[PDB]
Amino acid sequence: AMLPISMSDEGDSFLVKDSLGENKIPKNPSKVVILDLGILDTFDALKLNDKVVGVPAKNLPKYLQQFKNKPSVGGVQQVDFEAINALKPDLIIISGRQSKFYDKLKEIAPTLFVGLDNANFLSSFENNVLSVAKLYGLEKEALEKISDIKNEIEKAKSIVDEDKKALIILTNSNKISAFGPQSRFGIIHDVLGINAVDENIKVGTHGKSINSEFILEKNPDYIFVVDRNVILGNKERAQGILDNALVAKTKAAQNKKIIYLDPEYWYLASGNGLESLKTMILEIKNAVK
Ligand SMILES: O=C(NCCCCCNC(=O)c1cccc(O)c1O)c1cccc(O)c1O
Ligand SMILES: [Fe+3]
Repeated sequence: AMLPISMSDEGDSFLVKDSLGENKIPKNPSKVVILDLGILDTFDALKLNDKVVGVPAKNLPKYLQQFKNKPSVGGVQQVDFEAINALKPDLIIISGRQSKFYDKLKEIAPTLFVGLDNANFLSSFENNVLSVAKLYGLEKEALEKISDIKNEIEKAKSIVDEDKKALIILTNSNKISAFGPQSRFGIIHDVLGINAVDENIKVGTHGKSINSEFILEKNPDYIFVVDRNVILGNKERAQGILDNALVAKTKAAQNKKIIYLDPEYWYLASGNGLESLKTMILEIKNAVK
């Protein structure tokens, strides 16, 4: 399991260790650059909008449009290091997309890593939210919002059909990639308990390459689709790629259970937010109930 965030109260600050290192972070930091879009939604959920100084506006989701008048620090995969420096942040919050630039960011300001653990989603999710909340004295508000999400999980689980199997795919340009348990989208199988049509899909960041013959041979009952074209600004769309004669023969296609999941939540936020995760849970529940 990934190392959790642990914190010591230092009066005016906390001394914080995460899997990438140690930082001293001020209490109530007033100028936070946020590069994980999930955590951006947690800031909103805890009414901390004014504490945000900079966001990756290249990849700012439609659901986070209230942050459209914050200064941009570029995109999640194209960080603007000069902009970050100019906003004089007290804290920079990053996840796995920026771990390779940890040292460079940390020369600028204290840099907190909030990656999710694909093997331990909920544990890491709670530790991320509670760590952030602790910085602001908001553990009570945060714990209530977690409890609400856990209650939504239970409700969702109780409607799942034990005799149906799902496949999770990512579409990119014309190409299709598969994801299963313990992947970046694994909450479908690991948290909500929908069975996997293929339990031996090897975990990788951008999935494992497949084609529509694979999808037909598996014949899943549900296909959950994540359209990375939307995120990249490509012209292609998953609807077009999957509207072929082999996919049409699946049970999923037949029962109108090809479900196009919003990739701003699933691919960008990755459920690493109080708002995003609740919305995502409801989107699965409403697709399969
Ligand atoms: O290290 C990563 N990517 C390196 C670049 C991959 C190749 C270029 N991709 C893009 O242009 C792109 C743009 C926006 C969001 C993304 O996630 C993208 O992959 C990475 C890490 C975790 C999650 C991801 O998803 C990542 O990518
Ligand atoms: Fe990516």
